[PDB]
Amino acid sequence: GNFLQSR
Amino acid sequence: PQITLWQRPIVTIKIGGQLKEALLNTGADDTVLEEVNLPGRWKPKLIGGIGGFVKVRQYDQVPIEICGHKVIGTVLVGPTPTNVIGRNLMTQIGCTLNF
Amino acid sequence: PQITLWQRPIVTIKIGGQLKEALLNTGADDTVLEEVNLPGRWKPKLIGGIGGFVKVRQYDQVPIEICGHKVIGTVLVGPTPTNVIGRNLMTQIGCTLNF
Repeated sequence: GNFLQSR
Repeated sequence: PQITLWQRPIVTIKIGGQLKEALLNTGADDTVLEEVNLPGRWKPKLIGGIGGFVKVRQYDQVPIEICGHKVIGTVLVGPTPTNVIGRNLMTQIGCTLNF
Repeated sequence: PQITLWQRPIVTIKIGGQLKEALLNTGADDTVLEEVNLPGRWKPKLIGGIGGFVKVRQYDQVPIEICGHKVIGTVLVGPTPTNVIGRNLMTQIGCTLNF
């Protein structure tokens, strides 16, 4: 539901 | 503003009498912020779902200023790797994706 | 295009000769897609970092069409809860956040 990706 | 995406779209916000930074995240349904003391009522909410769930406090109809735009929306408060402005608040500020 | 954020910003993409759907995700640095067989060279990459790392195959300079825009960028291929178009490809299509 919260699909960030900092690598 | 028009914000290009060569860097992470981090913006200044004013919440609960504090100045903070958060990431405009079109992949996040909800807004999640840590280290804020909001007044008024809340209820627990379970979010995430990978590896278990994370429990946060849900505050409804929270006044928040996002990059100069004074709006209202739900804010989830609890520990998050980075402060996130989700779609729920991007709609409030009239933020669109354009190409 | 102009995409409002009341719903999840899912768009059609063409990659590796297949038609797929993916989420335009300004919170994601990279593009991660599952169930694609890409030709040509790759190297493993570790991503995520919460609970461990996830290993994916990194393909550089992959032609991909995103909502009708034919571009080139790195595509990571492996397990992902949701196919994600990251900032690396949103810059290519000239996608900005606007409010």
